[PDB]
Order: sequence, then C-alpha cells, then structure tokens
Amino acid sequence: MTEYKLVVVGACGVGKSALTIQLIQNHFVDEYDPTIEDSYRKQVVIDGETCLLDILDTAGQEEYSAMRDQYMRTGEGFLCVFAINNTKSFEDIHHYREQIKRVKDSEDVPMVLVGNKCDLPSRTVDTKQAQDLARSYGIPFIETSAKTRQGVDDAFYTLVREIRKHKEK
Ligand SMILES: Nc1nc2c(ncn2[C@@H]2O[C@H](COP(=O)(O)OP(=O)(O)O)[C@@H](O)[C@H]2O)c(=O)[nH]1
Ligand SMILES: [Mg+2]
Repeated sequence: MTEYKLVVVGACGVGKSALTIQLIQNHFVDEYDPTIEDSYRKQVVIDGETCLLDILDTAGQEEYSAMRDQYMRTGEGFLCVFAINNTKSFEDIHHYREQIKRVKDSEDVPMVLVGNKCDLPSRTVDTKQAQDLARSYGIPFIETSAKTRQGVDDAFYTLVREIRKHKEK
C-alpha cells in the first residue's frame, strides 16, 4: 500500500510529540522527553485509501546536519507546528518553511500550518495572524489540541491530501 512520509517540525515545546502520539495511539501523553526523536507508523483509511503513515516526530538539532537534510529530502509532507500561546514558536515557522524548501531545493513542498494547544484560553497568536501566514504560503492552516484531539486527524489527513495534490502534477 502507499506510504506517506510525514515529518512534524516546530520549536521545542509546541506539542509535536503529543500530536504524533495522539494521532498514532489515540491518547494524550502530557510528558515526553523533549530530546527524543523517533518515527511512528499507523495504517489508516483516508478518503477510502488504505495507506501507511510513516511519521517522524522531530526534536531539532541532529548529531550531524546531514541527518536533518536526509529526513527533509525523504519526507514528502511537513506539519509546521507552533503553539498558540508561544509567539516565538510562531516566528520560528518562517525558519522551518525556508529550511525545508532550501534542503529539498523546491518551491512546491506539501505543508500544513498547525497552531496547537487550542484548548488553552491563553493565546498570543490570534487565528487571523496565523491565517495571514498560511495564506502567504498557500497552505492549509488548522488549529489543534493534542489534549482534546480537536483537529488532530484533520491536520495529518490534510497533509496527506496536500501530498496527493503535489503528486498529480
Ligand atoms: N494544554 C495542552 N498542552 C499541550 C498540548 N500539546 C502539548 N502540550 C504540552 O506541551 C508540552 C510540550 O509538549 P511536547 O509534545 O513535548 O512538545 P514537543 O517538544 O514539540 O515534542 C508538554 O507539557 C505537553 O503536555 C495541547 O494540545 N494542549
Ligand atoms: Mg517532542
């Protein structure tokens, strides 16, 4: 079956691991070492297609930069995650967007912008500001909560749909 290589990127603390574990295992893990980087797999049906999601939960700097370049080149779509209560993590999206395009040497890379922790009333990034950024990139924007599961399937399944649209060209 088709496998989709997804990569979850974003500043430390935004909820990359929590989102991935919620997607894969259907529970909220509120404490997971920020320095652990690992891949997870799940076989799902998306729009009638039985497929495999092969998801890299990134954790930032690698032993060697070649390891980062390798996962960006092999990755097919990227969840660019910020936390709605951390403005610096939102600003960091500019860096991730650029770095992925730079490594893949492509202006057309499937991505989805994810604003996580939307169960918290505490918010420094309003939806309008995040929509502005996603509009500038021409990518979807989804607010999520790894805690409540809101938006979680939508974020990952939308990324698969973005990969499909890229492939058909
Ligand atoms: N309230 C809330 N907390 C979250 C959410 N996602 C992650 N967290 C918390 O934010 C912190 C960092 O999450 P983690 O998954 O380790 O982020 P990572 O460094 O991006 O992998 C942890 O204390 C989690 O409990 C969420 O959707 N809502
Ligand atoms: Mg993590």
